[PDB]
Amino acid sequence: VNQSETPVKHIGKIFFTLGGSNYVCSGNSVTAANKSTVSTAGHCLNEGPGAYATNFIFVPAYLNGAAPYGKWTAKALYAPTQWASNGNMQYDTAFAVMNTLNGQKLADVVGSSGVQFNAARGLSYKSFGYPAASPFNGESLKSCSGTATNDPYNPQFATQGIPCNMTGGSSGGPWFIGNSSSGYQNSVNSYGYGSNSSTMYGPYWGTVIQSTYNTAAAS
Repeated sequence: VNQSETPVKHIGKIFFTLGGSNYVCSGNSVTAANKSTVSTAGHCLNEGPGAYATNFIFVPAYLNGAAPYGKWTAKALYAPTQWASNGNMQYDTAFAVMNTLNGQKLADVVGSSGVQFNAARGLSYKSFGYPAASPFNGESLKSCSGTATNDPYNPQFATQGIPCNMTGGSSGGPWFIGNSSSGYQNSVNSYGYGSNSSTMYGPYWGTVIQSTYNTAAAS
């Protein structure tokens, strides 16, 4: 089901510069030893393949321009080799590590979601994001939910899809196992077929993405 959502402390909108151009995405504060880690799509912080983003801003609980917990700047960005070197959609997930803001670590201010890797295929999910393309305008949190199924057409990426109306800008937004934003994150919004596709696909969170998380979370 597609719905409007009140802001969630740990879920945020991303504003970034990549390859010299300005874009938006969505992301999520995830549990990590550094208390500074944000999950998103690889394509939200790296050309895939190519350079990393030159500026990356995370705004937790963004609503209509408001930044109730401030604007957070990335100090480092981590994507798997398969993304950064090959642009492989199978591995379209990455993790940003944020600078402190006013002497505070992100997770201490907004909390964080637990993560899961190497889980079952075909789980049920609720996905969140800040869709920014018609009929949406990027200003507010939205969600989709459903049971994950395989990509019937391009199954070569091991991705999974759920019914969803979220558009460009929702990329990188978290997939939570179950029906709540309080759950474990286990994928991100990655792609759809066309600008207003009725299915959202997210990559399988396996060992490669886990390894990227592990390095980011300590950094």
